[PDB]
Amino acid sequence: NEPPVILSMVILSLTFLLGLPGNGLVLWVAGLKMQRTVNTIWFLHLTLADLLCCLSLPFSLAHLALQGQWPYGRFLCKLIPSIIVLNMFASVFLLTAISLDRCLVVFKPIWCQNHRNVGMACSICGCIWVVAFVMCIPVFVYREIFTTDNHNRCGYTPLVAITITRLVVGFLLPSVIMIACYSFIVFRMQRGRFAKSQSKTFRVAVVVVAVFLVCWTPYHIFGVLSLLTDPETPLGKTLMSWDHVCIALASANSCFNPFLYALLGKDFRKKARQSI
Amino acid sequence: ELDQLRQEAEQLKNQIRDARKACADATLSQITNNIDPVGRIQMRTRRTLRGHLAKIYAMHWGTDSRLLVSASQDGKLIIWDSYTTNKVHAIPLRSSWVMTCAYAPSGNYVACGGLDNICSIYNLKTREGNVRVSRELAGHTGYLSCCRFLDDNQIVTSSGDTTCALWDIETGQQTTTFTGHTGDVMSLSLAPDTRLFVSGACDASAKLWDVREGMCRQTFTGHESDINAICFFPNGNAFATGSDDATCRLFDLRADQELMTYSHDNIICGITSVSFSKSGRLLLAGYDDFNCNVWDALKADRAGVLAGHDNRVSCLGVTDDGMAVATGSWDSFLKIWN
Amino acid sequence: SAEERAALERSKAIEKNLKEDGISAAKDVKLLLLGADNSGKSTIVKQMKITGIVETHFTFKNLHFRLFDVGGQRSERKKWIHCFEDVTAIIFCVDLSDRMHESLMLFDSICNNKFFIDTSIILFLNKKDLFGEKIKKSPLTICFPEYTGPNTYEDAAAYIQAQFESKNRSPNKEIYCHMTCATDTNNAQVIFDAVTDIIIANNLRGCGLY
Amino acid sequence: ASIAQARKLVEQLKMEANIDRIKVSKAAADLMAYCEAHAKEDPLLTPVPASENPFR
Amino acid sequence: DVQLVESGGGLVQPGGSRKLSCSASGFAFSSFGMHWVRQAPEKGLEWVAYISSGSGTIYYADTVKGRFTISRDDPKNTLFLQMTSLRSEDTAMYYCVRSIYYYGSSPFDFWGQGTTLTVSGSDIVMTQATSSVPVTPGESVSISCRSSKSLLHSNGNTYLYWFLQRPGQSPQLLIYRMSNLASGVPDRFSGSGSGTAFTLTISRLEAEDVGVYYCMQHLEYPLTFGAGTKLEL
Repeated sequence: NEPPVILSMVILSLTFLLGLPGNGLVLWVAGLKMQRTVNTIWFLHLTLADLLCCLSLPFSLAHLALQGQWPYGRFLCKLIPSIIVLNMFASVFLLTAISLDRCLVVFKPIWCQNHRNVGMACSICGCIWVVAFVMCIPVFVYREIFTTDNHNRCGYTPLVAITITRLVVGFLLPSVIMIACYSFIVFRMQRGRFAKSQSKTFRVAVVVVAVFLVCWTPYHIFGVLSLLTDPETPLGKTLMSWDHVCIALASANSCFNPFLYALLGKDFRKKARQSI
Repeated sequence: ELDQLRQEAEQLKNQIRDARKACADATLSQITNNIDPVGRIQMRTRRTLRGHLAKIYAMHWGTDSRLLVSASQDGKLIIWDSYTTNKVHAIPLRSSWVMTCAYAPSGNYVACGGLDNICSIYNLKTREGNVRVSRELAGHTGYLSCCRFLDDNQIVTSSGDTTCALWDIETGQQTTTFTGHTGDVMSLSLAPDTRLFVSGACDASAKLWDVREGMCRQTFTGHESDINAICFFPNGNAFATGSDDATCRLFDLRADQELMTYSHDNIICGITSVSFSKSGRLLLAGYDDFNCNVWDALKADRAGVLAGHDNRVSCLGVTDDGMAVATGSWDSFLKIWN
Repeated sequence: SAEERAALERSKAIEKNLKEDGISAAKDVKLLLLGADNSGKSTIVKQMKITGIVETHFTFKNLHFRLFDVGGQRSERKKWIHCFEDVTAIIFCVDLSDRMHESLMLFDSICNNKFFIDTSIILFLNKKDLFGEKIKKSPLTICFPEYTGPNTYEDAAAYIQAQFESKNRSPNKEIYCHMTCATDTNNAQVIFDAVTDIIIANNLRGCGLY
Repeated sequence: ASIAQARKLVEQLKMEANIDRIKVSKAAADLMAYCEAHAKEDPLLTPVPASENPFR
Repeated sequence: DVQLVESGGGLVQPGGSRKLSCSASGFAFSSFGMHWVRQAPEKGLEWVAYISSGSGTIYYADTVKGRFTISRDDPKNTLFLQMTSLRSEDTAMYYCVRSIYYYGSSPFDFWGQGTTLTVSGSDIVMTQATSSVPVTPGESVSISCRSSKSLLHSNGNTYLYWFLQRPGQSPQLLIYRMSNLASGVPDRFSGSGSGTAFTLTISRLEAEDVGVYYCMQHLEYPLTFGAGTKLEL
């Protein structure tokens, strides 16, 4: 029960207890209670991608409690730490899609009334799921089973290329798009009929982007720094110790997302209150 | 002589009120106080009909208790199969501003009206397969708020220009026009024998016409706001009128006045549709408060709630065999309860 | 399901037809046109191209405007005005020449309507030239007894616009005002740009970001 | 103008006021008799078993 | 009015191919599921193919599958039955039948005229005991038709059809679903039955009602016709 692992266990437990209810309730509301509008499609798929993360959280809990050395079979390690990554990068690419929709329904209102319907949202969500599946191929195939000790742990171009690709398509393009989009929306909301607003919209944008960049940044920082810092030294031992906390934070992003995207939709708030 | 005529009208109204008061020896509640209440009526959504995309404004049942036509502001009138949740017809309307729809008792025709001032009669059993407008009855100067089929040939239509007119769908001419309302006539129901019908106008009055003679027989003025719906008792000797005063009242044709009022303290939304059960014991009332309350028509207390609608229920109709009650709302959802 | 498999096939066919029709019909910008009698409604509806309810559908810069001139319904508004909600905007025409108290009462009734607590009004002030000629002939204090200030066309027009725009109280809606002489082709670009602003505002509200 | 409307109104009131009216107790009694006689074949206040319920 | 004129029939050498086109006019061909029903010169009717509304579901008989194909051209209002490897037993007179399906619909209500084509185990077996009856005008005649399986479905509808093929003409639907009289048919025609054994009763039989009466089930594809009871004057 060392600090670096007991803290991760606490974070995972609180994330589970705060997200499984939240994600489940929001999923139920947006799937049955609420309609199937265009903006609800993104929220529904984001709740699927976060509920998958919360349901995979017990796997991470077991991995941290057993200090690795998966007692399950080869296919279990083939599946679980690939569905986990699929859930995380589906959650990130659905946040990017929500931001792009938010900028598009503002900069191009003419286009977003003729060519913007439920079908387009469903097609984009399907493409997001497809690309999330595609970018999880290397974590599925380059995985290996190596005992290397008394117990049989699971782990593994094979690492540097996947690290670069992950960090790019999980941090640079998503966060740059989110920041630029919310900045542009805040700017556009300072021209007329919106000057009274732009005080609460700026708060919403800054809180969403801040949560995104506080929940994901340590994970990628330590992921890359593991490449530069060789093992068998404290510079790298600390990285391994805090990687559990980093994963716990990334999982906490999934439980935070319903509180910042779906529950800011006052109509959805009323629907959830009526259903509960 | 206008003052003399006004005085005569006032004294005649006083005489009518005195006669109605003298006819009242005991209210409905004092006579149904010794019968057992129906208890809580648990009604579950058996089928849900998700076909419409805009606010559903009217619905009507087939005489075989299986088909249902539903008209919405989407510009369509989908004919539903209640048992198998299928759609058998989807009739595109010329005017998407529809406020009413009727299903002919024989099942061959479907009427439709609205803000276009015109009742549009549709032929369902056409040799060419498609549904074609057999007639477009254009004689009203205001929006047609209700239309009910007497038979395949003649239809009674209630309009927003304070007039009800009986039509002849074969020749498209007003066989009779019924006048006397001082405001919009927003509701209409034909008696089980279809020899007479009542209308509920928006001047807080409901009149009792008969199609054959063409003249109003009785007027029942008990409400405090616009009457949004009306429905006969299955016996045909009573009807219940639901208003925007958040109250629906039971009127007796022979007693010529109210019998009971169906109001609850925490109810403020106005009625949108009132319907009866097959035996007449349950009065299902549709409310703008998103709920349909099932009223014990003899005890005048809520025997249940039909909750599950996300917007104001615009129409409610119980099957002719009494098996089910269907409610349409402004969230474009038609729900079958049982 | 023996031959009800054909019935389910037909039901699914007309269901996809319903879906396609709804997708096609959601692309249209609905606008509701109100205003007093002889207030230039006919003049602007006959200048923007194309008995009870008169719909004038037209396309301007890829926006299919469905404009409903419902002035032919000489009945109670309260019984059919609820079917016009979810409209993008309410175009309001005012006759500056004639007939101002009735327009003000109608605007107050329609801007505080329970169904139009979010639907913004594009307000029009036609007959600017006739208003100016009448000002040059008669003072504007005739309409407003409590009007104190210069008797020029600009100040009178500004006061009329202020009186009209002061009738709203919901912070979620704005009144877009314009000056028109009915001898102009700028009565359609104004509607288009106001509608674009309303569209971006409603999109932002739907996303919850506004 | 208004004379014709007043004549129509007074004629309507005179013709309506000459309608025989039964006691309210009789009307309520026969309404209760109708409700009680048809209670067995009312599928709403008496729930129908799922075997005999077409909406099962 | 409603008109189903089809052509493309003639003397075809065995082992060849031929395409039949069914030109349709007067009705909404787009929403009608169209069949093809053939009749050998000395035998009864025998269902051939079927194409539904929207070209979704297509069925064929046991002796038709693979050899034939049914296609429709909704904008051109034409139905095609392309035939391949026409044996000597494929000779018949192929009719065009429109069978719109919904609740309360009247399938097989209108039949085409037909093109003669002079070519050089789990199914429902429906057999009519009598193949010919002598009748006189003004008398009552009853035609029977027994089925192997119970046609009464669990939903309460028994799927038995009755068709009358007057001499030199095309069959006209008389009774659909074993009890409902088709539109335009005189009320003297009646139908009844129970599950397996079906009977059609004709009261006050007239000189225009003489012909051969066929019984048909629609419970499942393939659809089996009866032998065909012929009533002569």
